[PDB]
Amino acid sequence: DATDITIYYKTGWTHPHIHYSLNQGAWTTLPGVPLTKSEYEGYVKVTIEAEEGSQLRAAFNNGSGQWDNNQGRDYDFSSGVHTLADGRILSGTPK
Ligand SMILES: OC[C@H]1O[C@H](O[C@H]2[C@H](O)[C@@H](O)[C@@H](O[C@H]3[C@H](O)[C@@H](O)[C@@H](O[C@H]4[C@H](O)[C@@H](O)[C@@H](O)O[C@@H]4CO)O[C@@H]3CO)O[C@@H]2CO)[C@H](O)[C@@H](O)[C@@H]1O
Ligand SMILES: OC[C@H]1O[C@H](O[C@H]2[C@H](O)[C@@H](O)[C@@H](O[C@H]3[C@H](O)[C@@H](O)[C@@H](O[C@H]4[C@H](O)[C@@H](O)[C@@H](O)O[C@@H]4CO)O[C@@H]3CO)O[C@@H]2CO)[C@H](O)[C@@H](O)[C@@H]1O
Ligand SMILES: OC[C@H]1O[C@H](O[C@H]2[C@H](O)[C@@H](O)[C@@H](O[C@H]3[C@H](O)[C@@H](O)[C@@H](O)O[C@@H]3CO)O[C@@H]2CO)[C@H](O)[C@@H](O)[C@@H]1O
Repeated sequence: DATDITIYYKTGWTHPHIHYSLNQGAWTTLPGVPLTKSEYEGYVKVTIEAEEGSQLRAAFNNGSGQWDNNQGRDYDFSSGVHTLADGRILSGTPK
């Protein structure tokens, strides 16, 4: 069973960050943790260390105060691998 929370994110932002609360804990210090270039063009990625059965709530930003926050609701990610593209989350890698 999956542990870490791994996220692929479709963006053209050069300095994308993920700001998050893991398992309802503290929010990261703004602007959060950078995502890194992925193996897929147009996607960056990050793996957030977590235990089995974890979930985090997240808002993305461009490292200079522009946001992607799911209509103000934030995005929910669970343990395992998911891809966020254009506001929609699916399991696994870029389609
Ligand atoms: O590469 C082809 C495309 O390149 C350009 O798109 C870029 C944008 O310039 C970037 O700003 C960024 O897009 C941001 C977007 O600016 C931001 O609002 C946000 O959009 C989300 C939205 O929050 C969400 O609720 C849902 O509607 O999906 C949106 C994305 O569709 O997040 C974006 C991602 O960080 O990155 C895109 C490339 O991914 C150019 O403008 C496009 O016309 C061109 O096709
Ligand atoms: O604490 C000792 C440090 O003092 C000096 O750093 C100062 C800067 O000179 C100030 O400008 C400011 O820095 C801001 C910065 O202006 C701002 O752009 C932002 O930078 C972020 C960025 O948004 C984010 O996307 C990511 O890239 O990280 C960047 C760095 O965090 O935020 C800065 C504050 O975090 O304040 C700092 C001190 O806090 C001196 O230059 C440093 O060498 C020294 O360590
Ligand atoms: O809700 C309106 C509120 O928005 C602004 O507050 C933001 C902070 O300025 C910002 O730092 C961030 O706070 C988080 C910290 O970064 C993190 O270290 C930690 O302590 O969790 C914080 C959130 O719980 O986000 C808040 C909320 O957007 C603005 O400054 C406020 O005046 C305003 O009331």
